[PDB]
This record gives sequence, C-alpha cells and structure tokens, in this order.
Amino acid sequence: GSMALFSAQSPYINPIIPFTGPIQGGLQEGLQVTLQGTTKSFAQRFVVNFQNSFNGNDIAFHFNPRFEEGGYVVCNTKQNGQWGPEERKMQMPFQKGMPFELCFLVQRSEFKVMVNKKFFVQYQHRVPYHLVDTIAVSGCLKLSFITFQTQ
Amino acid sequence: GSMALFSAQSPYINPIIPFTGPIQGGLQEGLQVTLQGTTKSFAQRFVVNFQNSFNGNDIAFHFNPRFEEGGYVVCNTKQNGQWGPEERKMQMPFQKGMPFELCFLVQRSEFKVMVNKKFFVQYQHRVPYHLVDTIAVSGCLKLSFITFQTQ
Ligand SMILES: OC[C@H]1O[C@@H](O[C@H]2[C@H](O)[C@@H](O)[C@@H](O)O[C@@H]2CO)[C@H](O)[C@@H](O)[C@H]1O
Ligand SMILES: OC[C@H]1O[C@@H](O[C@H]2[C@H](O)[C@@H](O)[C@@H](O)O[C@@H]2CO)[C@H](O)[C@@H](O)[C@H]1O
Repeated sequence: GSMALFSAQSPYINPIIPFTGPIQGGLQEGLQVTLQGTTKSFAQRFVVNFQNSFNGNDIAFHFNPRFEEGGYVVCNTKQNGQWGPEERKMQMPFQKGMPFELCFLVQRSEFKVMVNKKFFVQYQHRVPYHLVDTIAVSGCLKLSFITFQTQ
Repeated sequence: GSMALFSAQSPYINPIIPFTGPIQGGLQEGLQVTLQGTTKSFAQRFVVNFQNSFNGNDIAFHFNPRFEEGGYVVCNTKQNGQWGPEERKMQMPFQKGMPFELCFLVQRSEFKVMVNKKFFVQYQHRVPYHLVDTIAVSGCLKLSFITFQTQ
C-alpha cells in the first residue's frame, strides 16, 4: 500500500465465526485491523465490535452492515450496556456472496473504515480507544484472516 | 418463486385427512405455510384451521371453501368456542378434482392467502398469530404435502 506497514501481533488465520479474540496491548494510534472474508449469500446483517473486555457491555465501535431497507451500515458505541446515538451511512459497500476486505484504521480522533480499499466511513471516538482489548466478529460472514499492522 | 425460500420446520408429507399437527414454535412473521393438494371430484367443503391447541375452541384463522351457492370462501376466527363475523369472498379459486397450491403468508397485520400463485384473500389478525401452534385440515381434499418456509 501507500504506507509501510509492520505487524503488531500475529495474524488470526481462518478465524471461525462467531470470533472473539484479543487486541494485544490495546488499540493504538496508527493501528490497522484488516478483515478479509466473504459476505454470506443470503446475508441479513453482520457485526464487528471493538470492545473493552469479553461481556460486550462496553463496545467503543460497533460496525453493523444491514442488508435491509436498501442496504445501510450502522456505527455506534455501547457504554455500561447502553447504546448511544446511531450513525447510519445509507449505502451498502458489501455484496451478498462476495469477498471483501474491511480495514479499520485507528487515528487520534477517529476510526477510518475502508472497504475493498476505498474509504467508506469515519467514526469519531466517543470513548478512549486504548481500553479496547477485544475484537468480536459475528453474523452472516466468513473470514479468511484478521491482520494487525502499524505504521 | 421470486424469492429464495428455506425450510422452517420439516414438511408434513402425504398427511392423512383429517390431519392435525403442530406448528412447531408457533406462527411467526414471514412464515409461509403451503398446502399442495387436490380438491376431491365431488367436493362440498374443506377447512384449514390455524388454532391454539388441539381443542379447536380458539381458531385464529379458519379458512373454509364452500362449493355451495355459486362457490365462496368463508374466513373467520373462533374465540372461546364462539365464531366471529364471517368474511365471505364470493369466488371459488379451487376446481373440483383438480390440483391446487394454497399458501398462507403470515404478515404483521394480516394473513395473505395465495391460491395457485395468485393472491386470493387477506385476513386481518383478530388475535395474536403467535398463539397458533396447531394446524388442522379436514374435508374434501387430499394433500401431497404441507411445507413451512421463510425468506
Ligand atoms: O445501535 C446498534 C444496535 O442497534 C440495535 O437495533 C435497534 C435498537 O434496539 C433500537 O434503538 C431501535 O430503535 O432500532 C435499532 C436498530 O438500529 C441492534 O439490535 C443491535 O444489535 C445493534 O446493532
Ligand atoms: O363462521 C365459520 C363457521 O360457519 C358455520 O356456519 C355458520 C354459517 O356460515 C352462517 O351463515 C351462520 O348463520 O351460522 C353458522 C354458525 O354455525 C359452520 O358450521 C362452521 O363449520 C364454520 O365454517
């Protein structure tokens, strides 16, 4: 790519869905988390959660494509079990049955999300990202890998 | 059909008339219950009941073609053993001695009923459909199967 990238932790290979695993040392500025997978052919929704601990009460960034109402993606945060105000991007960048690359880049003030190498959405941090130590992936997809790389 | 359909409960194959059997877990929004069969050559009436329990005292939706008075179909509900106001469609979409496909689609506000792939009647829910856990079929027909499907 246009930036030299270094591994920040060993890749997850063929992680089985639903997948939950550590983000070693927490999210950090300049970290890129890339998921390579396939949207199921009759997909309804899928979810990628960046969260603090295992119970899901505190999700810093929930990324939720919904193959509903013409296709849209919900971004939100959960705090102490409570969902905040949704940010809906009224566009579906995934296609049922098709491979995708999904990249989350941690910047100081926001996440940047790229889908198939193209910027899709930004999401301002609502909570401290460094407390996110867990990624959780679920729903109508499969994954071939999850990589963790830094500039 | 125009939409992919998936089994929700195994089919009842060649169920013997009169038939009564579970709708496992109750009727659900988006469930399509399809009866594939043949109207007897000399048919007087047949009945499909969506009901709460084996008793027959509470029938959410009673669908009753009558080969009488030109041919017509009665739709009604039974509560605590009492019939409500009938809804009569003054048309007979079944032909004596001929195959038919009869499909009940459960929607949020109504059942939609298709006969031979053409819309026949709507029936507003008078009671919650989810309490229906039993289907009962009787009268002048035979069935090759009953399927339970969803999108
Ligand atoms: O905000 C992310 C979550 O949305 C939840 O969906 C509901 C929510 O329960 C309620 O606010 C309602 O108004 O609409 C929302 C649809 O956005 C999902 O159930 C949950 O899985 C998250 O995606
Ligand atoms: O409403 C459904 C039931 O109708 C019963 O017959 C009715 C009849 O249609 C109506 O004209 C009224 O005056 O009296 C009857 C009530 O018993 C059938 O006997 C029953 O099988 C259902 O189809």
